[PDB]
Amino acid sequence: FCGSELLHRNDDMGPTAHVAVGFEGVPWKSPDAVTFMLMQAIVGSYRKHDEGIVPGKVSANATVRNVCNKMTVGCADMFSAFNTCYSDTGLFGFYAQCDEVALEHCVMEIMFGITSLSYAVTDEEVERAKAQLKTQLLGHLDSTTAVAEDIGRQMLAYGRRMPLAEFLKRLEVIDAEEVKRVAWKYLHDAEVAVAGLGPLFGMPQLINLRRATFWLRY
Amino acid sequence: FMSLFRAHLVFYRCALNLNSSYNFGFLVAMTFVLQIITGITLAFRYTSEASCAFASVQHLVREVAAGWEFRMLHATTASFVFLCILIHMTRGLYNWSYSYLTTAWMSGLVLYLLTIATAFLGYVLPWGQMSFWGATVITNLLSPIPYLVPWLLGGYYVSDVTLKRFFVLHFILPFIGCIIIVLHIFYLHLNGSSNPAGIDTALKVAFYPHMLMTDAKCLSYLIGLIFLQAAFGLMELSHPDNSIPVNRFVTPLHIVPEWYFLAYYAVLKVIPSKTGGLLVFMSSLINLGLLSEIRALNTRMLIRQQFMTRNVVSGWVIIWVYSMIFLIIIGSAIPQATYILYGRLATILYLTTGLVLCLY
Amino acid sequence: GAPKFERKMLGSYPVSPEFEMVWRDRLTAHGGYIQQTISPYQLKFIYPFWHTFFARCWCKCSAYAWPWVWPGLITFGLVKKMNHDVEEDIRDHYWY
Amino acid sequence: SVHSHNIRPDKHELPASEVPLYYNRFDQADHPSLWQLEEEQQRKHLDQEVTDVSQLVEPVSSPHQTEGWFKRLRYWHYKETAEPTFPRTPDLSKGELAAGATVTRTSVWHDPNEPAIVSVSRFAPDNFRAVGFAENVPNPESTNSDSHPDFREYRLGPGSVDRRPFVYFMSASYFFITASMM
Amino acid sequence: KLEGSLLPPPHIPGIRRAPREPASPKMAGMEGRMPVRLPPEGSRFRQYVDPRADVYFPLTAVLVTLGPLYMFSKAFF
Amino acid sequence: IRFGNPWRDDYPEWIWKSLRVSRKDKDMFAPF
Amino acid sequence: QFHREIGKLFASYSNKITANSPVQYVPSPPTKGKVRRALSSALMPVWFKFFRGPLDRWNLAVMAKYLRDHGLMYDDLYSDKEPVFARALELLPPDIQAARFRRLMRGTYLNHLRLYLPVHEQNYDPFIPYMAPYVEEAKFQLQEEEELLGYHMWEGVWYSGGVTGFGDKEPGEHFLVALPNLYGAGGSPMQA
Amino acid sequence: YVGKENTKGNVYEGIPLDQSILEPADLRDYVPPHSNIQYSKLDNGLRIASMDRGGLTASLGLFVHAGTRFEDVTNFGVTHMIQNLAFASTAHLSLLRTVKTIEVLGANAGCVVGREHLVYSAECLRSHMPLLVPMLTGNVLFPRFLPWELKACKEKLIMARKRLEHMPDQMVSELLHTTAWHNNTLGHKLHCTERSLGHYNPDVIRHYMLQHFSPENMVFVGVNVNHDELCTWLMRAFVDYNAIPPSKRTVASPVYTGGDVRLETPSPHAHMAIAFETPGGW
Ligand SMILES: CCCCCCCCCCCCCCCCCC(=O)OC[C@H](COP(=O)([O-])OCC(O)COP(=O)([O-])OC[C@@H](COC(=O)CCCCCCCCCCCCCCCCC)OC(=O)CCCCCCCCCCCCCCCCC)OC(=O)CCCCCCCCCCCCCCCCC
Ligand SMILES: CCCCCCCCCCCCCCCCCC(=O)OC[C@H](COP(=O)([O-])OCC(O)COP(=O)([O-])OC[C@@H](COC(=O)CCCCCCCCCCCCCCCCC)OC(=O)CCCCCCCCCCCCCCCCC)OC(=O)CCCCCCCCCCCCCCCCC
Ligand SMILES: CCCCCCCCCCCCCCCCCC(=O)OC[C@H](COP(=O)([O-])OCC(O)COP(=O)([O-])OC[C@@H](COC(=O)CCCCCCCCCCCCCCCCC)OC(=O)CCCCCCCCCCCCCCCCC)OC(=O)CCCCCCCCCCCCCCCCC
Ligand SMILES: CCCCCCCCCCCCCCCCCC(=O)OC[C@H](COP(=O)([O-])OCC(O)COP(=O)([O-])OC[C@@H](COC(=O)CCCCCCCCCCCCCCCCC)OC(=O)CCCCCCCCCCCCCCCCC)OC(=O)CCCCCCCCCCCCCCCCC
Ligand SMILES: CCCCCCCCCCCCCCCCCC(=O)OC[C@H](COP(=O)([O-])OCC[N+](C)(C)C)OC(=O)CCCCCCCCCCCCCCCCC
Ligand code: HEM
Ligand code: HEM
Ligand SMILES: COc1cc2[nH]c(C)c(-c3ccc(Oc4ccc(OC(F)(F)F)cc4)cc3)c(=O)c2cc1Cl
Ligand SMILES: O=C1C(O)=C([C@H]2CC[C@H](c3ccc(Cl)cc3)CC2)C(=O)c2ccccc21
Repeated sequence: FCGSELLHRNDDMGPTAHVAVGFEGVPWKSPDAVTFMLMQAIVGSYRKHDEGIVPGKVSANATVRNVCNKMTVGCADMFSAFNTCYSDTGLFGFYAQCDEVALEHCVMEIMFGITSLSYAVTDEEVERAKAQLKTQLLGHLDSTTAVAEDIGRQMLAYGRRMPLAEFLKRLEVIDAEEVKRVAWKYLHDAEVAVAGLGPLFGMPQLINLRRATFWLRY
Repeated sequence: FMSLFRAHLVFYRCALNLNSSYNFGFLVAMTFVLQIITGITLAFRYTSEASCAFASVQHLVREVAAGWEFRMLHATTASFVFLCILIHMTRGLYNWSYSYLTTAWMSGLVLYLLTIATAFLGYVLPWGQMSFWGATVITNLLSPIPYLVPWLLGGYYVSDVTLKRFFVLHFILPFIGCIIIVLHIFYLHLNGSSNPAGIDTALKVAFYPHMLMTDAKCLSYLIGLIFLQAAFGLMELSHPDNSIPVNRFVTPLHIVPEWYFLAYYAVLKVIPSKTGGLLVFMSSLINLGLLSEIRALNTRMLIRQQFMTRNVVSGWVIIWVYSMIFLIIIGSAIPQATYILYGRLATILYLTTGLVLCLY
Repeated sequence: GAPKFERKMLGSYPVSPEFEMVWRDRLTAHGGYIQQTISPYQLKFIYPFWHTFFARCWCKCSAYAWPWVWPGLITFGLVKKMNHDVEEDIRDHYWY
Repeated sequence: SVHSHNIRPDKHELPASEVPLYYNRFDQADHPSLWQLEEEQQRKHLDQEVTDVSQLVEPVSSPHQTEGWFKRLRYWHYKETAEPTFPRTPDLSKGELAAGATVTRTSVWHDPNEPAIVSVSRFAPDNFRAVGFAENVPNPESTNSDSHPDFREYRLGPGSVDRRPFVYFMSASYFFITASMM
Repeated sequence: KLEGSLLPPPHIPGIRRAPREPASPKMAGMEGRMPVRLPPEGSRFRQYVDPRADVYFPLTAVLVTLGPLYMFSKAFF
Repeated sequence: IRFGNPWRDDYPEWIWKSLRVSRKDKDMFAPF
Repeated sequence: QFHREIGKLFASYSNKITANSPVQYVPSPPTKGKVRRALSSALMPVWFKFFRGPLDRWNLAVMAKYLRDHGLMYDDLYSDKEPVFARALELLPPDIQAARFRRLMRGTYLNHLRLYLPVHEQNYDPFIPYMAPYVEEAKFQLQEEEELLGYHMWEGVWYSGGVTGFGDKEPGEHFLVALPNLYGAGGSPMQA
Repeated sequence: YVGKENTKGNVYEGIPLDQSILEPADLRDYVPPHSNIQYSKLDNGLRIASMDRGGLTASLGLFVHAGTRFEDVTNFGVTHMIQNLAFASTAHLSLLRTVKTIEVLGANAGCVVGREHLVYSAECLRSHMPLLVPMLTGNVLFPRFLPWELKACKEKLIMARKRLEHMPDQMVSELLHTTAWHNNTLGHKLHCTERSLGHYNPDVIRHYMLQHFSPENMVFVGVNVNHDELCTWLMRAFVDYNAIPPSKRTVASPVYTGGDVRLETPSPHAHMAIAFETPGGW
């Protein structure tokens, strides 16, 4: 896994900049895979256009809350985190869309987000994330196609299919200290890879994003 | 920096009913600027040597053109610095200004501490009997910690080294003052001043025409009075005993600090334990600091009206003022049992009426 | 300063720097009002002060009587009694 | 702003559903528009003549409220000590106030004869007004009292001199003394 | 008719009226002063209120709150 | 005693009258 | 494992507090112990007749006269530098709001002149509680926000966006974030 | 979470995901549930329907017969206002507490307006159903409609159409409707116009609700819940309170006008649609 950037600067495609940032993940079969599935949910997502019934400025998710209160106007059009596992390695990170002049905050807020997982996360947040993750995953598996896809995917990835009770039992026992252990194992003071497109005059340096992964406080 | 000048001192909008009692801040600032001018021009001819400091101050008066004028303006303007500061403090105790001007009140306290330090350092530089023995006393008072006192002195006793560093420190501190003044005003204009009525009102009026002229009027009065006292000597503000050269083995037979230090002196006369003495100052200053967050010490919603007009109960600030004046009186007198007895009565009043401000 | 619901402007023209303090303290005129002023070159300005002197002075002096003078009188009393005690001590202790 | 609030539980100061410091009698309307009518049907104390201080109406609220060591001020209204989970129920028969917590965490607004959506509508804070409100609350017409002098008795009218020379002479005089001293 | 600064309310349909206090007999000592009400008729305070004491209070305050301190001081300091 | 007394304070009638006096459309220093 | 053990301590204590919860209103325990209640009850006849009575009557006389001189009400003494009252004032209806504005104007002018009002202008009760229904609502609204948002010491980015990062939401209200610009014309937060 | 009682931590630490951790105690012999619809009714009029498929997440929904085809010249826009006020303050809960609780349970919830129906719904694990039935029924049983919430919620009435300016297909849908039934019933617009922001006061909302939101105009539907628990917790919701009383409303037949309309904008295609009426409808 190489830590590098690949930026396509272009000022003739309108005001919006697109970015993705990535970290090194873990394989399908790794013990910590589940914790990774949880961390992706702890950071979560946001859209300015369509929002449900909770205002972003009062949301229980602290990352969304911090983004939506920036300069009182809020600094992002959309952001969403992701985790992908392969046979022998993974990727973990986020994708974002934001305005030319908001890009810097747009990115560093979410990096602060992800770095919090290793220092200061608390069980209110962990349980909120568990609830949302369970809702999502257990909510997909309704139709025959979803079930068949899940059967085959797990058959290839694990050599078996993991029954629901096992997943729930392994998810239950993860607490804050466990998240704060795994993050400290893989994400604190790590290498990152970056890609972007559009009005990238605002864009931060690679070294900025890389020194963001640790806090000098504490 | 002109745009800021206009925003804060020309177009800034005040309340219509700001009377003279709100003009004394400007006044203390002006005494600061003036004291700085006279300071610098006194430094050009002062000698910082224990062997000859005294005669250095006498040379200005005797052999230099207008030599006498700068020394006497510098000496007399100090009293006005302190008088204006005390009026300025009491105004805000009276109004409960600290209810919402929290950080301004803290900054104020820091500025008052700076001013005490500056004055006392100045008081040693003419190098007479009172200067030497005052320095001895105050340095012995902060003795509790080993080696700190010979270190700060520079020496086993008050010395020429002590004079040199006191002179440099007295040079420097006023300007730190100025910086803290800018900080003070930042916190102030962040909030906005209070009324004498303690209400919120929309009947505001701009500064430049109306309030600037009142500032100027009071400024005229103050310049007047300073020159009156400086040129003719109406009041014996400073005791004569600093006119005698120093002797390291004989004290002066009667002792009276500068008036703005007498109350403190009174305490040192009447409390038996020396540490109790020092702790009274520390405690009273801590109590004043504590007023900055008085809104938190109770769950009843607070108002600024203290309803002291026509009130037979008076108010704790007035009792504080009268207790302090009584302490000045007793400060001035000789040590005798009866003076000490009424001293202790007044001291208890002074401490209690400060503690009680928090109990609304 | 002012609450955010008072310092919200109707206009949209940029506030110039020299007017900062002016619009940080904006307040609404609930109900509106009418005001009249005369140029100070067309007013008497030392007769209005003396014309209303007695009323103003009555008010000011009335307000301060109890709160400032009565404790003052008590303090003056205390000083006189202290002087008495001292002038008696000085004879008891040292005169035969 | 830089200022906090102080909503917290307190053991020296009971909550306002328990011990209100204000006089706890309020009238209630079915719709706040009705408050218009009373303003044009009541009498008012300021429409009627009195001449001596001893004739001024006496306050409704009692002098005897707040107690304790070294408390100068003996009368207050409002406090921010926090409410419990289950508040004390207002007794509307005695015209006690029902507001905020005591509407949300109490059965006070319930009526057997009426839909709930209709019943709750009467408990917004605009539907309550104290007793004595229409009779005592002032509403000025001007900042100036007709018993005091305004500019009309000081204005320099037709026939008057020009005063620019005098004004500018005054200020020039001030300045030339100032300059000599400087 | 009513105690305090209240006047009998008009009967307006749609407004619910709180009960209002009837007037009570005043005590001696309130002749010619700005009136300040007495406690309710069924309180414990109205057993011990005495308006005639408001005249001596300017002396009572000082005596009570400063005399004992003076006595203590003269005894021990 | 009305002076300084919260139970009775009010202006004397002669002070209330001093405020009714008028010098409108008069000026005695015009020659200067 | 230190942290989980102290967790256990906290959790058991919280469960004790939870188990004792009532399900309905129960009157508060008295504010004073039985000793002091006894002593006060004993000394009442002297203390209330000679000292507390006249103190509490003089106080209301002083307050009423000062408010009547100026034509204020009592609830005109509260500021809007107080968050709860700021909310209460936001919730006011037009007429009450306008009358309050007018009374404050007149009071400012009268305190400038230092002239009494005529006694026939002073015939009203100043102690009507006209702000109460709104203060109670403000208290409710501002309590729920503490419960649902303020229950932890949240972590932020320092000295970014014009705010220190330790909790402020209005730019440049603290000294270390003063002077936001060195060139240009500045700006105001309300026009973003 | 004031501390935590369990100290054992991650009890499956270091076990790969292709290695099982189930004990034989957690095995079962499968019994299907029965999945034909179950139908019930409360005494006040409310109809209840339920199914179970043994999924872990449930779907809950309340259906009200209050669309926009029931408005008039004095009402236009009221249904949109009600939908834009869903999950606002009610008798026993505030807006903030309601939405924050729905967030922290993990659920997703919302409200939808049509031309003939209004729908509220929620979704999360089935074990949370007792906590969700109140919050859904609240909105129709006793909302407060405090003015300062109406005022703060206003801009969402305009954004709803401001976004339609970059959804040509939906735009053409609305054009078809307003041209087919000109100025009546199904013809009415699904949004608040500028003329619709006048009558945005609580009395009009409340008076409209009193005519439609009675129980016999409602249905409550649940999927993946046990029917006797659903019936129990629904009955326990209406037992203390008076619901909105019934009304014998009447509905007018739509009048189909037809006609023609054009709307130009820089789109690079000619979008066209032609339509005829279906007599009688559903
Ligand atoms: C003549 C006098 C001259 C005085 C000169 C003083 C110069 C000091 C400068 C201070 C440092 C810069 C501050 C800028 C912070 C920017 C704000 C911000 O967002 O920061 C976030 C950042 C927190 O990090 P984060 O947000 O978690 O994320 C970080 C990123 O992930 C990753 O980080 P990043 O990549 O974003 O970079 C962050 C960077 C930001 O900076 C930059 O980007 C630019 C570079 C900064 C300036 C570098 C030049 C400064 C030169 C240092 C040496 C000065 C010596 C002076 C001695 C005078 C001798 C006469 O901050 C730093 O790393 C600064 C580290 C150095 C400061 C710590 C020094 C304290 C050591 C105390 C040891 C005990 C000694 C006791 C004995 C007495 C000694 C006198 O804040 C900091 O940590 C900054 C420092 C905080 C101050 C700590 C307390 C200081 C007090 C020390 C004790 C005082 C002793 C006095 C007693 C005397 C006894 C007699
Ligand atoms: C007149 C006052 C002067 C004050 C001076 C202060 C000292 C300044 C020292 C530093 C120098 C600064 C210079 C500027 C001073 C200010 C100038 C100014 O603008 O004054 C405005 C001043 C008052 O203006 P305002 O707008 O009413 O002010 C608002 C009020 O303060 C009302 O404000 P509020 O209502 O908002 O209240 C807020 C509150 C805020 O609280 C405060 O501000 C309280 C501050 C208290 C002081 C706390 C600190 C004390 C620290 C200790 C100091 C110890 C010093 C020891 C000195 C010992 C000296 C022996 O203030 C108060 O409560 C103040 C009321 C206090 C009442 C006390 C009543 C005492 C009665 C005593 C009766 C004595 C009877 C004796 C009978 C004897 C019989 C034998 O008006 C004038 O001065 C008018 C001009 C008069 C010119 C007359 C010239 C006549 C010349 C005649 C020549 C004759 C020649 C004959 C030749 C003949 C040839 C044949
Ligand atoms: C080896 C030798 C050993 C010798 C040992 C000798 C030991 C002697 C110890 C003597 C102790 C005396 C105090 C006993 C207290 C008993 C308390 C009790 O039973 O409580 C039950 C019970 C407690 O229940 P509670 O629920 O707290 O109810 C009470 C309320 O909270 C109350 O609140 P409320 O709202 O009902 O009432 C209104 C409230 C609020 O009232 C106000 O705020 C009004 C304020 C008006 C002020 C107006 C001032 C105007 C004039 C100013 C003049 C200028 C002065 C400044 C300038 C001067 C120059 C410097 O009133 C107060 O706060 C009253 C404050 C009274 C302070 C009295 C201080 C006496 C000090 C004696 C010396 C102690 C040692 C000193 C230190 C020594 C060194 C460490 O309280 C009562 O029933 C009330 C009792 C009140 C009694 C007060 C009068 C006591 C008279 C004692 C005479 C002692 C003579 C000693 C002679 C010694 C000769 C050798
Ligand atoms: C120029 C500055 C340089 C630029 C960079 C900035 C430098 C600052 C870095 C130091 C801060 C580290 C601590 C991080 C805390 C993070 C907590 C968090 O999540 O944030 C949210 C949290 C606020 O959120 P919230 O809870 O919603 O707000 C509600 C209130 O907090 C009300 O909450 P409550 O009422 O519920 O009570 C809560 C309270 C409950 O606890 C208490 O109240 C305990 C009271 C017990 C009394 C004992 C004193 C406690 C204070 C300890 C002070 C020791 C530190 C100094 C050690 C000296 C070593 C030489 O909680 C605490 O006190 C916990 C925090 C206490 C930490 C304070 C000390 C941290 C300093 C550590 C490094 C020391 C090295 C310094 C080297 C020498 C130079 C200074 O943040 C804080 O509370 C801030 C705490 C830290 C103080 C602010 C930092 C100072 C910034 C201004 C600079 C002033 C410099 C002046 C020099 C100028 C030179 C020309
Ligand atoms: C830039 C540094 C300047 C230093 C000044 C020292 C100069 C030498 C000594 C004084 C010489 C005489 C004064 C100059 C002549 C007058 C100026 C002029 O043309 O008038 C313009 C005008 C004159 O206005 P006018 O209305 O009188 O007349 C002009 C109109 N016509 C021409 C039609 C007549 O002056 C002003 O309006 C000034 C407004 C302020 C007035 C009050 C000031 C009093 C002081 C306030 C507090 C001071 C503390 C602050 C200082 C900080 C340090 C402590
Ligand atoms: C707020 C500002 C100041 C205050 C309150 C202050 C106070 C004093 C005091 C009380 C004295 C005693 C004079 C005497 O006893 O005769 C003094 C003397 C002196 N001050 Fe300051 N001072 C201030 C600023 C300055 C400054 C800025 C300087 C120089 C830069 C300075 C230099 C001196 C000198 C040289 C003396 C010696 C006077 C002599 O020997 O006769 N002062 N000061
Ligand atoms: C060198 C010392 C000081 C200077 C130069 C200074 C200057 C000023 C100025 C110019 C003002 C505004 C105008 C005025 O109030 O006159 C002010 C206000 C104020 N000052 Fe000071 N001050 C000093 C000391 C103090 C002290 C010692 C305190 C408190 C112990 C203090 C507390 C306050 C407060 C509370 C206000 C505002 C009061 C209100 O708005 O109601 N200041 N100061
Ligand atoms: C009667 O009522 C009032 C009188 C008032 N008088 C004055 C003089 C001011 C004032 C002071 C300083 C300032 O800006 C400055 C800060 C610091 C400096 O530095 C130093 F050291 F002073 F020179 C200079 C300049 C801006 C404004 C007030 O606000 C003010 C407010 C009220 Cl209500
Ligand atoms: O005995 C003393 C004495 O007690 C002080 C004292 C006065 C108060 C001073 C002081 C006390 C507290 C503070 Cl915060 C500041 C100054 C310290 C010196 C003198 O100033 C003095 C001068 C000359 C000879 C003897 C003496």
